[PDB]
Amino acid sequence: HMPSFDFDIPRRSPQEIAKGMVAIPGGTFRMGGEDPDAFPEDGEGPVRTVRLSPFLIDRYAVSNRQFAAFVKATGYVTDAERYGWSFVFHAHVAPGTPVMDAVVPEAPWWVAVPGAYWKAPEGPGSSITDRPNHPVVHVSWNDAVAYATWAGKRLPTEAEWEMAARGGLDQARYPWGNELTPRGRHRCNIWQGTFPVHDTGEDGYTGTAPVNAFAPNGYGLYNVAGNVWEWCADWWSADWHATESPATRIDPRGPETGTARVTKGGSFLCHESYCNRYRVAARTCNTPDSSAAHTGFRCAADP
Amino acid sequence: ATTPLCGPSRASILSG
Ligand SMILES: *[C@@H](O)c1ccccc1N
Ligand SMILES: [Ag+]
Ligand SMILES: [Ca+2]
Ligand SMILES: [Ca+2]
Ligand SMILES: [Cl-]
Repeated sequence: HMPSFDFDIPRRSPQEIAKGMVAIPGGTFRMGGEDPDAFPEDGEGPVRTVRLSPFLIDRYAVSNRQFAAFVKATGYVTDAERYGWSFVFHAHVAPGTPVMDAVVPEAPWWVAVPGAYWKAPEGPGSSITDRPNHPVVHVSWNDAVAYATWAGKRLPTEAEWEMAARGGLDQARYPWGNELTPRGRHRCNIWQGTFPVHDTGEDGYTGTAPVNAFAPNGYGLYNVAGNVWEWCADWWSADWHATESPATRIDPRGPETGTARVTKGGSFLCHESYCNRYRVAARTCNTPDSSAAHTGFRCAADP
Repeated sequence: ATTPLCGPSRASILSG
């Protein structure tokens, strides 16, 4: 990918770049999933051994406070601001807020809201004054790449994201193990209740949670499962990674062309009865200028 | 009925 920016890239030292990041050593892991209930179109399989070079990855998704500093330093205008609207979950749109008649096919719970963007996540009249440490949302893939490049970083590949999110466990269902609420404790922010009609908030949150909520995984990463979907570098496909080759098994970058970029990790909206996509092997995509109230990102870096 | 949707795209709402 060859992005274009209207800000210069500042000089930063290795020590500055690595703050808040964990060093993932080079090695192999078992990527992918073989859950019999996975949707075939998602291409969770095959399970395969992948070798990665050492890399750094953020412990936390990028926060509102951090994105605000980027915007203050650069004047960056996000895709949602340029388009003038973004997607908000229906239950979070205050009555009377102007909304578009737009229809996401098959997903009527998504509302296109004029004026919804990272600083006003539910549209005009909303703010992030009480959410400085929540993940920034309404950021597109382009916005994420712009932030990451300004920060001296990049987006993780899907394989880097998944190795870090798995946290040293071999083929577990979730970042922490195989049980969703071990010891009766919520470990991530997803939906409870009856999707899309009623979220009970059993895990404490019916929207985003702070980026440091819940226990970390074994590598010290927080909210890799749930909270917000996270952009990765790769173009999406369901089958590029079914090939067994060095390109798909050593530092794999995904297909060279595509239409949508990969997102990992699930969000506060995911639920077993609908998508079941908060398992660590799960994956979906979105087009790169798209934005939504449940999608953000974390950065990676070469040491 | 079809694959569940978690990523709502700007392109998806264009239809005439
Ligand atoms: C249709 O196939 C459908 C609808 C809602 C949730 C799951 C699935 N598979
Ligand atoms: Ag989901
Ligand atoms: Ca929740
Ligand atoms: Ca996540
Ligand atoms: Cl906060």
